[PDB]
Amino acid sequence: KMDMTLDALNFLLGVEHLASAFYVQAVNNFTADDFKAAGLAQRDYDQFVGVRNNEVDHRDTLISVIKSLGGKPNPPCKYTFPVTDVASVLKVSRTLENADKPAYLGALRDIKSVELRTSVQGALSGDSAHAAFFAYLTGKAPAPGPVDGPLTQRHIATLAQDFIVSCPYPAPKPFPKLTLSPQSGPVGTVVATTCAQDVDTNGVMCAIISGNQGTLMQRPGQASGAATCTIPPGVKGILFIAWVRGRDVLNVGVDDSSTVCGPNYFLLSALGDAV
Amino acid sequence: AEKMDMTLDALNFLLGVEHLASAFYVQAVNNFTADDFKAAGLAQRDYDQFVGVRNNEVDHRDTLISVIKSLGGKPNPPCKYTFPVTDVASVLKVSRTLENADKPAYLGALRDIKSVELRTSVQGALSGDSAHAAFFAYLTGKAPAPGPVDGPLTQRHIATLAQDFIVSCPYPAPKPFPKLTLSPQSGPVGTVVATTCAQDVDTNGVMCAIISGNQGTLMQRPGQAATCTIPPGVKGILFIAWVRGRDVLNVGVDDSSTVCGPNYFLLSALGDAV
Repeated sequence: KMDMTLDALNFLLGVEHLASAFYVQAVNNFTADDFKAAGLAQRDYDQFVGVRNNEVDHRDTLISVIKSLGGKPNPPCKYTFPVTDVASVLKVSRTLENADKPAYLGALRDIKSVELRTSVQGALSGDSAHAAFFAYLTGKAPAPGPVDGPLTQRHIATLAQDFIVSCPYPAPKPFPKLTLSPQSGPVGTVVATTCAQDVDTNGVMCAIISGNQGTLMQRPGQASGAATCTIPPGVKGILFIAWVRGRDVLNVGVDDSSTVCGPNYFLLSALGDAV
Repeated sequence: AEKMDMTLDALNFLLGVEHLASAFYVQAVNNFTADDFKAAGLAQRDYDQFVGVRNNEVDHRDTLISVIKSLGGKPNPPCKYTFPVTDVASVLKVSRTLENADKPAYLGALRDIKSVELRTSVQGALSGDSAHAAFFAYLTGKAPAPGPVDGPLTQRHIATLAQDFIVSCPYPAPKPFPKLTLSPQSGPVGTVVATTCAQDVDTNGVMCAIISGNQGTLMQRPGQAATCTIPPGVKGILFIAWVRGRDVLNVGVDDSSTVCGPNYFLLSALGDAV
C-alpha cells in the first residue's frame, strides 16, 4: 500500500519536474509582448504565467507530501525543449499537458489513500484545464471528448523522451518512439506508423487507446512498406497509438507488458476545432 | 456489501448530476444557433464546441446508466428542470455554473467509489468536465485555469448549488441547503463579501467557511457590513458557506454543520480578461 502510493507520487513528481522546468524557463524567455506579436492577447500571457505558477505548485506539493510520508523525492532530470518562437512554446505546452493527464490517471490507480486520491484528482482537474487552454490557443477543440484515459509510467516516459536528456536516478524506461503520419485528423484517417528502432514486428498489432472505448485492436495495413492503422468510428477525444505484440492485453492504458513501440498521441478532429 | 452500496449511491448521485447537465445542453443546442453566437461576438468554433459539450454530457449520462445497470442497481430517472436562459450571455453563464458545480460533484463522489476500475472511468469524466469548465470560463472572461487544485463538495452541497434549476424530483434526491447570496460574487484576496441566507436560520454560532481546493476550509467569524472576507493563500475557485460551530475542519467532505450555502465565489486569477 505505502510502497505503491509513494512510488506513484514520485513518478508524478518526475512528471511535474519536467513540466515546471519548461514553464519556468518559458516565462523567463518570453514576454507578454512576444505573445501579442504572435496572436495572443494579454489575458493569454497572464494565463500562461498562471499555468507556470500552477505547475510549480503541483511540483512543490508533491515534494512536501512525499517528504511527509517518509519518502525521498526524486530530483529533477536534465531536459531539452524544441522551442524557437511562441507558436513552438504553445505546441510544447499542449504536448506536456496532454501527456500529464494520462500520467495522473494512471498513477491514481496505485494511490491507496482516500485523502491522497482527493488531492491528486484535484491536480488532475487543474491539468485538464491547462490542456483545454492550450488546445483552444492552437485551434484545437478544448474538450474533444467525454473521457480522458490512463497510460502507464513507461508509456508516459515514451511520450516525454524527446524532452528528457538524462535522469540521475532510474526513471521509467521509454519504449521507442512511434512516428505517426499524419498525427491528427478525423475518423477514417489512415495513419502511417514508423518505429524509431528496428524492433521485431512479427505478431505486432495496432493498439488504438481511447478514453471512451478503451483499447481497440487492429491488424496493421500497408502504405514504402510502412505499417498503417486506421482511426475507427466511435472513438472520441485524444487518442494514443502504439504497437503491441499480440492482443491478449485487453486494456493497454493500464498494461504495458505487450508494448513494442510507442504510444504516440493522435489529435482526433472534433467539434471545437478552428474552422 | 458496504463498498458496493457506497459505490452505487455515488454513481446514482452522479447520474442525477448528469441528467441535469445533459437536459440543459440538449435544450440549449436546440434553442441557439451559430448565428446567435456570432452576433454576440463569438466564433463558429465556439458554437461547435458548445455542441461538443452537449455530446460529451449525453455520453456521461449514458455511461453512468450503463454501469449502474451492470452493477445490478436501478438508475435514477431524470428530475424536472427549468433553466433561466434567454440570450447567449445567459446560456454561457448557466453553462459555466453547471460545470463549476459538476467538478466538485465528481470529486466528492470519487471518495465513495470503491473499485479501482470505476474510479479510473469516473476520474476520466471529471477530466472532461474540467475541460468544459475551462472553456466556459474563457468565453465569459474568467481564467480557464485559475488554480492548481480543484476541491470536493458533498452531495447536499451540490444539490444546494443546483437548486434553482431543479423543479422537483420523483425520488429522494439530495436535499439542498438554503441558498447563500454573495455580494460581490467575484474578486481578489481581501474582498469583503456580504452574505445573505434565503431563509431565517439561527445565526448564533455561525462561522464563515471558505472552501478552497488548495487549502481546504478556512473558518472565520462573520463580520458586520453578515460578511466574510476572502483570506490570503487561497487559489482557484472558492465556495462560501455558513456553518454552525467550529468542529468541522474539512467542510468540502463534511456537511454535518452546514446551515446555508455553499455558493460559489470566482476568486480573481491570472487569465481573467483585463
